[PDB]
Amino acid sequence: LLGCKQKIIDLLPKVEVALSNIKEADNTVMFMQGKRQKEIWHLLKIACTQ
Amino acid sequence: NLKIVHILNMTSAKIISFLLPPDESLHSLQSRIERETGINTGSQELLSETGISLDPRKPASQCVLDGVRGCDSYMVYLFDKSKTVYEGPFASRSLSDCVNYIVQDSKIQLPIIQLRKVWAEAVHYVSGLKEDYSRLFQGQRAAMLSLLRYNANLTKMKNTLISASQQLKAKLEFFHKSIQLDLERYSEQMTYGISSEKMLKAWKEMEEKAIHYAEVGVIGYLEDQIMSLHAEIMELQKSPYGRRQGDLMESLEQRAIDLYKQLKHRPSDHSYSDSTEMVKIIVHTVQSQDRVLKELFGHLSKLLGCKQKIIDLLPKVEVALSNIKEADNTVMFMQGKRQKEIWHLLKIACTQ
Amino acid sequence: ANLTKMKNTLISASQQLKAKLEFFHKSIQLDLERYSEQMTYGISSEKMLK
Amino acid sequence: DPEFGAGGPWEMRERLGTGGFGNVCLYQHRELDLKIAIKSCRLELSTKNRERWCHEIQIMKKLNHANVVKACDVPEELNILIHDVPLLAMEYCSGGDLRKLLNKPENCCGLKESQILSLLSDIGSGIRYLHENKIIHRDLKPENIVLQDVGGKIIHKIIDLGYAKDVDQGELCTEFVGTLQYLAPELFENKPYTATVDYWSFGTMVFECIAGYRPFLHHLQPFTWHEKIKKKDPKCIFACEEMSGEVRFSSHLPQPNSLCSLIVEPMENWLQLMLNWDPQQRGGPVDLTLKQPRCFVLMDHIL
Ligand SMILES: O=S(=O)(O)O[C@@H]1[C@@H](O)[C@H](OS(=O)(=O)O)[C@@H](CO[C@H]2O[C@H](CO[C@H]3O[C@H](CO)[C@@H](O)[C@H](OS(=O)(=O)O)[C@H]3OS(=O)(=O)O)[C@@H](O)[C@H](O)[C@H]2O)O[C@@H]1O
Ligand SMILES: O=S(=O)(O)O[C@@H]1[C@@H](O)[C@H](OS(=O)(=O)O)[C@@H](CO[C@H]2O[C@H](CO[C@H]3O[C@H](CO)[C@@H](O)[C@H](OS(=O)(=O)O)[C@H]3OS(=O)(=O)O)[C@@H](O)[C@H](O)[C@H]2O)O[C@@H]1O
Ligand SMILES: NC(=O)c1cc(-c2ccccc2)cc(-c2ccc(S(N)(=O)=O)cc2)c1N
Repeated sequence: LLGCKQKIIDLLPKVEVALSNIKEADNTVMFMQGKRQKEIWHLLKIACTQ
Repeated sequence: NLKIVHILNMTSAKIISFLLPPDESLHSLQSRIERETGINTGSQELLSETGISLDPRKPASQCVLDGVRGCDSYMVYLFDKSKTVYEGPFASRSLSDCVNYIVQDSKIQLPIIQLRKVWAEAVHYVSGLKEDYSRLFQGQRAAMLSLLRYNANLTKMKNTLISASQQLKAKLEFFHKSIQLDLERYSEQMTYGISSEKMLKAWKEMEEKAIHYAEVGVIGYLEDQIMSLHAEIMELQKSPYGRRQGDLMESLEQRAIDLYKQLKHRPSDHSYSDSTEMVKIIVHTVQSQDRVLKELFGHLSKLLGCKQKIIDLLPKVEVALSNIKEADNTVMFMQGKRQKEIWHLLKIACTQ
Repeated sequence: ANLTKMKNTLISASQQLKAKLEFFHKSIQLDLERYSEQMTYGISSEKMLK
Repeated sequence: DPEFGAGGPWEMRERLGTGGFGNVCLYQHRELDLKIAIKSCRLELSTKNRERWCHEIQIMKKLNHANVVKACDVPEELNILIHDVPLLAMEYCSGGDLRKLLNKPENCCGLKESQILSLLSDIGSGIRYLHENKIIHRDLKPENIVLQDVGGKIIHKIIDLGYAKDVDQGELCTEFVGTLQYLAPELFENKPYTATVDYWSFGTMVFECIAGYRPFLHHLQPFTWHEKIKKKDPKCIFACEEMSGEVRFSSHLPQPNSLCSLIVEPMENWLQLMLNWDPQQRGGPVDLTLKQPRCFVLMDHIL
């Protein structure tokens, strides 16, 4: 019983690892919407001034 | 070299047997059962000791036992779908005029030469009800497994239902910040870069579409309802089955045995005269029987009832899945009406 | 319970990642096809090619 | 366990003797003071047997002779027992059956004169009454004669006719019976029986109520208890087995008894006409003066 605790507390930090890693991409890919959309508008006035 | 599959009706405590041929199918047998049960061929859910349901796949050769012996063992338990609760259509065996004297006359001096039978049969009847109770009890145990399996089956989709919705909400977010992301880049160029009017509403719709969606939260009517039932089922597992008091009856059995034992091993016979004592074990077993008997059905009514409750929510699961996957697909291909519509509206000056 | 409570939110958080990756993989290459068919009609950028 | 489950007005105490699967039961009213017993129907009586039960209750209500089993109207608790079948209410008697008084050690060797004759004037009258309604009860065995302390004296009463024969709708009721021992040798051949079959049953008991045992071979299965007395000498009313297993016959009344030195002369002769193997010959002398045979003649001449 006393041994299982440290086993849970040992995996406890590994959890923040998954969360942080999953949220890392969850944030990157999220703001990647601009590099996939906004980059189209920035590359739109190429002839909007001819 | 025969089959003869014993079938226990958990609605009338009947044990109808069917000598199935090496060709007939279960669908060909279910009909036969209907002729001696009255249960709709479609409402005939027979569960085996393993608790497993029927088996439309295999034919009628799914009851041939060849491990312990192959007779009076692998008996299936017939369960009715329509009947939510089981009243008392069940019946039992009589004691015949042979044992009636022992119960009606009670204290009577009958020749042992005859007692060796009236007592014997009496003891067999006593243990009969007992061993007969076990058969009925097992039905509940089997039905329990079916319910336990349905609960798991229902929940297995829940974990995938909420998981499927998490995709919807995750996409809606990656859509709501992409649909309006164009509106801001548009309002600042309605005179500089490009500006139309036909797509002014075309795009304005996509945003409102994802709004009426959102089924990730609609799972509430399900989540807190599947668990209220989930825990309920395991909570009902706490209550006493039926064999809990079956032992009390088994005690009565040993009693009768002791009497029949003191009927032969007793100091000489062929002249003995008595029977009032047997009355004891006789009456007691009867009372105990009918008590835990209908009592078992009670603790079963709940178990049998939870199944339909799970099967009733079963279809509601597909509804959520289909609805969540509906938007999951629409919004998915909406990427073109949000991206491809930019390239189609790009060569406006690429040819000036 | 504490450890598991994060598991339910860990797998739930990941489900968002996979859900976004899909709504990203069909959006990133969705531009590649609309681009390859206009590298000589509309505008052919080379700096954003990579 | 007659089921019922109808609240709980009345309430049965104990069951009774013969009858069938859960026959009559001592039904007492927890509220009132009536303890009249009613018969409970067996399991699923056959369709053909159904008419047999409804038949008994029929003729039973016809019997109003308070000297035998009476058929009182069924109480508020009618309904139907196992399957479609009514019930059979009747007067109760705590005096127990006749076998009780017979097994009494005090009368280990023949009851006392009082009780003896008190049975003839009783059973003899009732057995006659049944004959006045074309109702013949051959299964007139001791375990079918209830007793009651009506007032102060013991009142013997015949009971249960689920076996007796009649003439109206419902010829007979059942062929064989159970552990036969007190019945004319008529039904032992299933041949054309008569109405005197009852005289034998009554006679045999009367003898036992004086000696304390069967008129022939006691405790001897009727199987061989017949062939041994198949012929049974004329007017014979006794035949035991000597210490040497031998067999002895006699038309006299064994000893010790309880009858006076006067009642013996008629008692013996009476038993003689009541214990004659030949059916249509038992009490043949039917004096047209009293409409009854020499059987009931001597009886009335005694009492
Ligand atoms: O032979 S006697 O009549 O002299 O005594 C009987 C006993 O042989 C018999 O078995 S035992 O007690 O010797 O083991 C008992 C019990 O038989 C009855 O069993 C149930 C009813 O349960 C009775 O006993 C339990 C305890 O085991 C009590 O809790 C019950 O009380 S209560 O819960 O009903 O309030 C008690 O019920 S009772 O008071 O009505 O007797 C039923 O099957 C029948 O009632 C009997 O078979 O009975 C005699 O003592
Ligand atoms: O086998 S024995 O001879 O030892 O005892 C016999 C009893 O078993 C039997 O009773 S029973 O098994 O049929 O129920 C009787 C039958 O009754 C006969 O005697 C009563 C009078 O009984 C009186 O005496 C007894 C024994 O002392 C008491 O128990 C009675 O009191 S009580 O139990 O009724 O409350 C008592 O009755 S009395 O108070 O009214 O006097 C007669 O009335 C019957 O007519 C007899 O058949 O036979 C043996 O005694
Ligand atoms: N109505 C009754 O009072 C009555 C009815 C019956 C009876 C009725 C129908 C069928 C068989 C028996 C038997 C006895 C009896 C039978 C045997 C005994 S006993 N305890 O064995 O001596 C006591 C009475 C009845 N008293």
